[PDB]
Amino acid sequence: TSLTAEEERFLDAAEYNIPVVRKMLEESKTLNVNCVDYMGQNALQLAVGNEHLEVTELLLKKENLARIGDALLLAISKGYVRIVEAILNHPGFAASKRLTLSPCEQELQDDDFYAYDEDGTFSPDITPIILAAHCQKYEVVHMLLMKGARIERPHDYFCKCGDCMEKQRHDSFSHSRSRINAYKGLASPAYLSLSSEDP
Amino acid sequence: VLTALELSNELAKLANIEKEFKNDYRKLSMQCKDFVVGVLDLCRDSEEVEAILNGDSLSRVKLAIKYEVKKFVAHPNCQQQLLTIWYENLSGLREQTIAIKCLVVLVVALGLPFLAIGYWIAPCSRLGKILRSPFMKFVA
Ligand SMILES: [Zn+2]
Repeated sequence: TSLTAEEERFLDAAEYNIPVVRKMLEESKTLNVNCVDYMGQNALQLAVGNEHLEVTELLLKKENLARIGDALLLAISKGYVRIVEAILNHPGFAASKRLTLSPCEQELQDDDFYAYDEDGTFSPDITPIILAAHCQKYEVVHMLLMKGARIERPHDYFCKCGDCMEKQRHDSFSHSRSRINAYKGLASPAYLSLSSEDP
Repeated sequence: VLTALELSNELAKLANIEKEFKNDYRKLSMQCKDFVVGVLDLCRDSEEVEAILNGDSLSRVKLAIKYEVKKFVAHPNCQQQLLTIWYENLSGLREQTIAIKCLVVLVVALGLPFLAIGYWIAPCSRLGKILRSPFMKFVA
């Protein structure tokens, strides 16, 4: 328990009382938004894991925040449609390729966008659209498709492009697993029905 | 995972020894095997798969073979690693058909004395790596 009293109060209010969060997050130099427990979840992550749209919007109002991608993934894994809408409305997704391309290869990923508690992430190759297809959330798949998120079809098994060889050289198991994940997303009835004409 | 493997073996031995509560001990050993198989199933990187398949030389695979933990050895995460060593130093031959493999067996049968006598220099040659792969040993 290395967290201070004020941040602990703010975090427990976010997990459970909108007025307390509103008072703590307004006109206060302290109580950093992207603070989390020693081994717990972020304020945004706690506000998204338990359905509360207004607290999530208040948390996302801050320009600088962390674990936005993990919050989106956790919301998508369940039927939290409005939370997903609010998170996608954040300018971070609109002004970046974070929405479309996978966390593993989106960028140099210096910032912890999709990062989980300490080191892990779901697999790094699973995009929000692929996760929505896996869980078969028709509304979420439709929303992500309207935002431009499409599952990229994996190359042929005998592909000889530079990227395929580079992924095959190191961690061929991860390459096979990511291919299976992409095909699981593509073969999803939700993605099949909502993604193309003549499905 | 090592604790669960050892406990599974111990519970199987107890099931053999008792014969009264054999079903109880067999159910417990199945619980241990299921735990090991699930922990292996969670792996999503080569580093994790290797760490599970051998501890801190496929040690855990050999232990599971010894302890008849059949679902752990037959899991795809273990099978892909086993095929990696199996088809070592020969990548294209993995994708060949069964008929091509039979033709390779026939060629090896015809030329076994020649490669055997050439083995005196093969370790210094490239063909030594080819013949020293486990698949080529099995074919020989
Ligand atoms: Zn390719």
